[PDB]
Amino acid sequence: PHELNERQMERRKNTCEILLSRYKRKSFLHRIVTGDEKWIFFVKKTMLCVWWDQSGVIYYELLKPGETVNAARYQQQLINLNRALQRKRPEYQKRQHRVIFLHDNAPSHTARAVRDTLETLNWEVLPHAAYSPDLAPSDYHLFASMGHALAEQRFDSYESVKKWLDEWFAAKDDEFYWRGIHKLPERWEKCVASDGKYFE
Ligand SMILES: Cc1nnc(C(=O)NC(C)(C)c2nc(C(=O)NCc3ccc(F)cc3)c(O)c(=O)n2C)o1
Ligand SMILES: [Mn+2]
Ligand SMILES: [Mn+2]
Repeated sequence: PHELNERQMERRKNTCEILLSRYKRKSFLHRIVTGDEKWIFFVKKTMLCVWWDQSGVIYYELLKPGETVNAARYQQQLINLNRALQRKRPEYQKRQHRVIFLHDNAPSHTARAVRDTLETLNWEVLPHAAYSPDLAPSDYHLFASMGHALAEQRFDSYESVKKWLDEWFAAKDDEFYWRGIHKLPERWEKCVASDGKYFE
């Protein structure tokens, strides 16, 4: 979409080198939990806030129409996400494993109270470059598939959106979610080979 400047390409390329070199030393893809926000329009619009891993959607919220994510809201979301994670992913209840968290750096995602919450949860937060939805599984995989399916829908209500999302998420095979995460290394490689430009 955007015309990347030098600082932006540098940061993309450097981030991807770091993630890729880590990956080659010891793959960590199975420990990533990732998420992002997207507007869904009906009749007005509601923000979908969703988090997922290679096994499926862990937790989501659909905010009241017009409502936005601010710092306080994101902090509570992360807390609620962690409760869902304990219930749905045993490997993490048992603290056999540490969560690796991939989200973008929207201001609410980096505010002081949110940084504190992440420190306390003690999730590892992966680096992520500005203007890089091609590096964010929610964008290049989850919402890319969703957007096509949404384009046919004309939702009557907030309830219709929620129903549709429950159904849609659940109809995807485990393989869909796994592919979206495990696409990361190829994309990190492409980005390093483009010196940080966008790529096909
Ligand atoms: C940086 C920066 N500035 N604009 C952007 C950007 O990438 N915008 C566009 C609209 C492309 C975009 N954005 C977000 C997103 O969250 N943007 C909020 C945000 C703003 C600043 C910041 F540092 C990080 C995040 C998406 O999720 C997304 O899918 N897209 C497509 O990146
Ligand atoms: Mn975003
Ligand atoms: Mn996005």
